[PDB]
Amino acid sequence: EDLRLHLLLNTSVTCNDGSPAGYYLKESRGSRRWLLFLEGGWYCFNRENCDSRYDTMRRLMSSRDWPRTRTGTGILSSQPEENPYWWNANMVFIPYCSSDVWSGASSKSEKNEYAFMGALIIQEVVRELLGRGLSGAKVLLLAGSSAGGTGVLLNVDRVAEQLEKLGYPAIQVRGLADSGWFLDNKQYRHTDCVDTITCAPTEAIRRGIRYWNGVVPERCRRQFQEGEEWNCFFGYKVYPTLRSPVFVVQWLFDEAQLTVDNVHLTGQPVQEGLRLYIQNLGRELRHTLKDVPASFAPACLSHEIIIRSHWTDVQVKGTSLPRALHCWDRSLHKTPLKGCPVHLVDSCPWPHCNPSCPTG
Ligand SMILES: *[C@@H]1O[C@H](CO)[C@@H](O)[C@H](O)[C@H]1NC(C)=O
Ligand SMILES: Cc1cc(C(=O)O)c(C)n1CC1CC1
Repeated sequence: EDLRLHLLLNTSVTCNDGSPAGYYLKESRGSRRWLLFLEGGWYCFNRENCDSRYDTMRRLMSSRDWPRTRTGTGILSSQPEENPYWWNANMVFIPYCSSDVWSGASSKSEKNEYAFMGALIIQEVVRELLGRGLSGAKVLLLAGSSAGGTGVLLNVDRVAEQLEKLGYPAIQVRGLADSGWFLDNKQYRHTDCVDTITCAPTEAIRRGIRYWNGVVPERCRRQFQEGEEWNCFFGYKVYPTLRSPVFVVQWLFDEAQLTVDNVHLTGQPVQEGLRLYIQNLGRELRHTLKDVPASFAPACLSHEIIIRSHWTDVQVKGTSLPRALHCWDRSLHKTPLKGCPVHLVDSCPWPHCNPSCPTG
């Protein structure tokens, strides 16, 4: 319990229910690296689904019940044993309380029951951190898992530009998107988009952006143009437009991807049709990562990675994620490094064909 809660001093930057948003902080004064981690936790795209999320997932919509401290785990750990990558860095955990994939900039009003301000939350956290040491940082790594991973892709360049416009050109802004690299593919079996689970990837974001007034990166916006900004929530479409360095971590068989595709791998037989579907999904994911030079994509069926305590255990081609991220750091001090790889994408075609996949 090393990270201390700070509620945002600008109380107009709010969680869904209007309570102040905020962040958890552990300073490391002998370090110029800052890690800002964006929590995940799905989203809600209408008043009905958000009302239900407020009833039984309230911490994802309100700061009123947040604990005063948080323990940093995984890449947020300060223990070298647990975090061989960035154990000495300044650590920031930003709770997800906007249900908007970190894309909203809409104040709650007489007209709107809920505020969706995820993008403004990130900007306001960054602004208040400047006075707490971030002003002297050498690297600001914006990281996130699941909806937070998509949040990284939607916000990393805005953070970069915010810091330039504020007068801090020296801070190198980078992104680490964990489990937020999704495919807008066809479902294995069609379900009507009623809720977050039974909703096709494409339909979910289309309703979402409208409901949150979601904003997306400018260059991507300008490619897909008006009405079609939902495209920018899918990594393989928004990533090529990003200016900042972004490392992508993505299971080939992400449980949340399989959920929105209406696939449930129990322990019972999988018939030819499901086998084909699952193998094609892994192949398409690989294809989208071919031109992402810094990436870690193991052939596993799993949910999320980088803040779990044993994130160090998985390897692709003999390299762990902490090592790959270290190599990525070195690559940014183009031409590949001897024995320090950064592009690590499994090629085998079925869940757990990588023996180091998390086991449960
Ligand atoms: C506080 O946040 C609100 C909400 O976006 C914004 O309109 C205002 O400019 C902010 N004030 C300061 C001083 O940053
Ligand atoms: C943007 C996002 C966050 C999550 C999540 O599980 O947090 C998922 C699945 N997406 C993709 C959306 C099309 C369905």
